[PDB]
Amino acid sequence: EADCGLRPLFEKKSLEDKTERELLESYID
Amino acid sequence: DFEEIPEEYL
Amino acid sequence: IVEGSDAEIGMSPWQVMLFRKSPQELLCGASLISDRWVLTAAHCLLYPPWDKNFTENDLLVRIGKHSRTRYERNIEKISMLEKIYIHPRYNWRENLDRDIALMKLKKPVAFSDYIHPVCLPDRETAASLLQAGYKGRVTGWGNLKETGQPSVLQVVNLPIVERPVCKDSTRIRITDNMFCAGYKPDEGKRGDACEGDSGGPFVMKSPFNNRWYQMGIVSWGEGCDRDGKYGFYTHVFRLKKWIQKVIDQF
Ligand SMILES: N=C(N)NCCC[C@@H](NS(=O)(=O)Cc1ccccc1)C(=O)N1CCC[C@H]1C(=O)NCc1cc(Cl)ccc1CO
Ligand SMILES: *[C@@H]1O[C@H](CO)[C@@H](O)[C@H](O)[C@H]1NC(C)=O
Ligand code: NA
Ligand code: NA
Repeated sequence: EADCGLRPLFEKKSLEDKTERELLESYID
Repeated sequence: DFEEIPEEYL
Repeated sequence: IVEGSDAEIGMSPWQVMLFRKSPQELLCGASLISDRWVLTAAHCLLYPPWDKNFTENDLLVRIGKHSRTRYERNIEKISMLEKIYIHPRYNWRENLDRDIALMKLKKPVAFSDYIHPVCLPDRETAASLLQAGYKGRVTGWGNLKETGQPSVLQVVNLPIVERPVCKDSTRIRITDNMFCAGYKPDEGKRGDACEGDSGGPFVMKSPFNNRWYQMGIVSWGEGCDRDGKYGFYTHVFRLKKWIQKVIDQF
């Protein structure tokens, strides 16, 4: 769906979960 | 260990 | 999930519980990919070495859950299965190659704060993100240790491992339809999936469009969280043509 992968309680409100930054930091390219 | 679920879901 | 933590509310709104009707128990994890389709591991439904061969009527799908055992009134939604589709070349005999299955629900599930589908990767997102060292996230209600059980959904972030290291960790023949993830003994941190987490999602958050993609399905390990072993995940993108064929046809 066009809205897939965007969480109502996180991305849709521009709130981050407590560990998603760990994922981003590993994406070194 | 699981709480009963409503009967409608059989 | 071993060495993980409690999920936040709404953290994994695509997480599905496969629930056996009789006896009432956790069968597996799974994920929501649209309002009518759920993705899981084939071995959750069919594994003859363990006398496992479930039919549609044996099972329920519970969506929107957080607590493992509670009936989460006004939050979770329970769906019946219309049809199961197992990959025709699923190799249960040898190594769980192509460990993937789809389930079509009888009726569409209503999305909510707690229920929302995950994206499936295209070739480009897969190429960019499926790299050694890059971390994904695994969720489930399976065992907290190999040899107990969680009150609520568990989450662990784990790095993708270089293919030679995956291969050298096991006597099983690894295929291109699998990848492995987990920390090495020297890395200190740990974590793994375990019994009951099967069929659940390995997800990554794209840094290009800030959406969550399901890259893997919890497939197999050798024990849980053992030093020098890794968890193996079905490579979702590699099997996407089959996924699309099933959804387009049915
Ligand atoms: N040299 C070999 N023969 N290697 C292949 C063994 C595969 C087997 N491993 S197991 O028997 O250890 C599963 C298990 C683990 C703990 C307790 C009971 C069973 C296994 O994982 N499974 C058998 C069919 C179901 C599957 C399974 O249990 N998957 C769950 C799982 C997934 C992941 Cl990613 C990590 C750890 C586990 C789970 O490992
Ligand atoms: C599993 O179940 C179906 C029907 O019960 C059957 O056709 C099949 O042969 C069984 N065993 C398999 C698929 O290995
Ligand atoms: Na090997
Ligand atoms: Na390990």
